[PDB]
Amino acid sequence: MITMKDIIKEGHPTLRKVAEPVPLPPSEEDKRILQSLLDYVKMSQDPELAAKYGLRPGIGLAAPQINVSKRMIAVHVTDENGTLYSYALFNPKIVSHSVQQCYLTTGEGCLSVDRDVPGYVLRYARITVTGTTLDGEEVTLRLKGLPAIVFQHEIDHLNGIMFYDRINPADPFQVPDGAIPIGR
Ligand SMILES: CCCCC[C@H](CC(=O)NO)C(=O)N[C@H](C(=O)N1CCC[C@H]1CO)C(C)C
Ligand code: NI
Ligand code: NI
Repeated sequence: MITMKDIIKEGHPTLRKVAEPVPLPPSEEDKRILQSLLDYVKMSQDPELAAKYGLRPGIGLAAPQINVSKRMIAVHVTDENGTLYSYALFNPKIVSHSVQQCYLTTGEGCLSVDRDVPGYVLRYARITVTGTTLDGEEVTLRLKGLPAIVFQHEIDHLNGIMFYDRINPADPFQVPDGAIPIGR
């Protein structure tokens, strides 16, 4: 049961480290931690539960954000067609992606970053991710759009990368030729 007081903030060294892979089959404690990421993402999205326990809504979360330097991520997001993508994975990795990029026109926010950081965060429009689930299933997920963006954001945390690292340092709102802007 993670709450905002368990979330570390930008500046904490753990957020810039490369997380350690998780030995499989997982220990009961590593399963507990991964499950806890997924439960926080789901719960943070019920505004009543968020207010009750002091959570901030997130559509994804990575172990390093609660100061656990291990390769674990959770994702719970609905795409533009109304389809839910809910996952809790050990050792996720993007094995291939599109050359074409996309980005949210609103920019991105991070639970560990307490301040408006303006600008487009460039992401691949399509990706393929492998990982192992809480029940030992090895999955290969072909994702696009917002779900693909969320996976890139959480996997980035496991490599010590923050979203603003992918914002153009010269003109944050540079419009990339051919890139898909996402935002209605
Ligand atoms: C989009 C990629 C980032 C998704 C994950 C983050 C939460 C996080 O820091 N995970 O490590 C989030 O929910 N960010 C939210 C976010 O950026 N929103 C959520 C809906 C889509 C986008 C707003 O444009 C903010 C509002 C807290
Ligand atoms: Ni590549
Ligand atoms: Ni984040």
